[PDB]
Amino acid sequence: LETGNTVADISLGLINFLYSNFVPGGGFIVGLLELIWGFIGPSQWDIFLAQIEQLISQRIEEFARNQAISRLEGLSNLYKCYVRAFSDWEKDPTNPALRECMRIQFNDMNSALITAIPLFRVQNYEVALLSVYVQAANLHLSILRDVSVFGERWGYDTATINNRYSDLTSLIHVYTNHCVDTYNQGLRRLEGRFLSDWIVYNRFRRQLTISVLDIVAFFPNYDIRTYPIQTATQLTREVYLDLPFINENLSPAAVYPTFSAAESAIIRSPHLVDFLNSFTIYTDSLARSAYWGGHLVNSFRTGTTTNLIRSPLYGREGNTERPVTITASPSVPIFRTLSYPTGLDNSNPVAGIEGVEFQNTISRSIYRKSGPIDSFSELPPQDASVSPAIGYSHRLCHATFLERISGPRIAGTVFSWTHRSASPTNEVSPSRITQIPWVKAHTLASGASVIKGPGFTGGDILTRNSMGELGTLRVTFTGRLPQSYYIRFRYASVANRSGTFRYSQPPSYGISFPKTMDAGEPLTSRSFAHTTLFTPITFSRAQEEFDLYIQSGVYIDRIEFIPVTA
Repeated sequence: LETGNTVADISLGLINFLYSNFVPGGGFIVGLLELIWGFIGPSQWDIFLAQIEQLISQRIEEFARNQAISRLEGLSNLYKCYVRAFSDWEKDPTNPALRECMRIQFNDMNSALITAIPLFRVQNYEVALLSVYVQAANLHLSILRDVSVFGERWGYDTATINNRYSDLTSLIHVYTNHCVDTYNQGLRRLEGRFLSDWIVYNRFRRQLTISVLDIVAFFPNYDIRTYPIQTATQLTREVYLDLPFINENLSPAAVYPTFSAAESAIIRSPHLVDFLNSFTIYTDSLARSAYWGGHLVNSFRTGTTTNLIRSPLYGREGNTERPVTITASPSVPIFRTLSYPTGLDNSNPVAGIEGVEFQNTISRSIYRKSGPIDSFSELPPQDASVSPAIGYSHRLCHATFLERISGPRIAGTVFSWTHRSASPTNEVSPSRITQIPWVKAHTLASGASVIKGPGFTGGDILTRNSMGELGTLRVTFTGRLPQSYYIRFRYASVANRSGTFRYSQPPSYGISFPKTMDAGEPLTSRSFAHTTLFTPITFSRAQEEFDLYIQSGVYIDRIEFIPVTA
């Protein structure tokens, strides 16, 4: 019985927790132990390394490799002691002896992490180590936040607490930049000329978006000065499954599409987040082999279910069987596909999909027949202790199509998914600092473009080549009205720039974007900063519509709502 991606399983369980429980205290301290550091043994760390080693065709040098694994086992034992010292100290916090135990454990944990981290980026093996690096970096930022919140009650003096907060602040950027830089270099190494190369490249991007980049996106939340109450990051990136090939050694290379052809056909260029409303699937055939030969997609954007965007036609509109319609909705998403690729018979003349079962949270719909290629394998549910309809991690977003009519015939349907944290409603609650990426807007103003994100924000970003509007973003305030919030923007800027913030009522507000970078340098962790509107706004309608006008040279990542009280 096939196992599925155990690293994806562990990662998405961790992501679920980071989204739902990112708030200081023993619950978070025990959560990391229960989900990672008291759960993963050397057996499983081996798989972490090997999953990347197989993708890049490079085994970590053996001494460095066993050094990493035993170092991770060392951190597990230390973190067990740390959690134990915290549970103890929590019950009798004034006890000077318990306070000394925690100060000892923290000092031990921090030192072990300071020395272990470089062993997770050993020269020439940084990519293969990257998913264990991100786990150690995460643990490090978490205990540095721990001391920033509790260190005084543990008995640390003011200077060392300030020193650790300065460490947290610098290392958010250092760890972020290392993960993104290493990820980009791993991707570059997998660029090649042919479709066979694209398959590996596309798998790498999926597997490391989930096991590394998705965790990096939460790193800024560990800054308690910036996020003094609970906050949740939305992962808005699209992740893609595989082309419907069984044998992925596509030979000879000359008879198959190029790398650029596949990338350009399969990966949607940057856009506002959308959600599946329906597929219309057209069945075609070659002699007696029937397959998914083309389709339309109908999508809606966040908060606005009634304005559907119809895709251009993918593939051909065959008539071998009547068109089939597959539907989803905001609260009835499709969370699982079971695909039957034609290549399950080595003799079929088309590379494509003979059938798919779609499972939604209520019922099922089958295009032609069910198959064994299971979305749960690469995108497992974020909670396995509960039914799949309750515990899924991703919702079916879109489907693209690599078409080759001549040569070996290709009907390359590929499914794309959005993570559960990117809800189809931008909800703002007075008990959270709410983060809303601007790609969750529902209109894109003319002259505004969605551009590819750097890698650490969790999704794509907005900019303009000349001053003007981004587009309207819809919000629903939950709970008893009225509510008052400070507005804050995460942005990057090549110069001192400004903008204007509007909602559907007449008071508008100027926003400033002090320079964060130089024109022409790449976006890196420190290129993004926060800017705050210090006049709070009070809202009294549940549904609200926001606009942002910006000058050029500004990149917008997200808007944030900081409750004035509660």
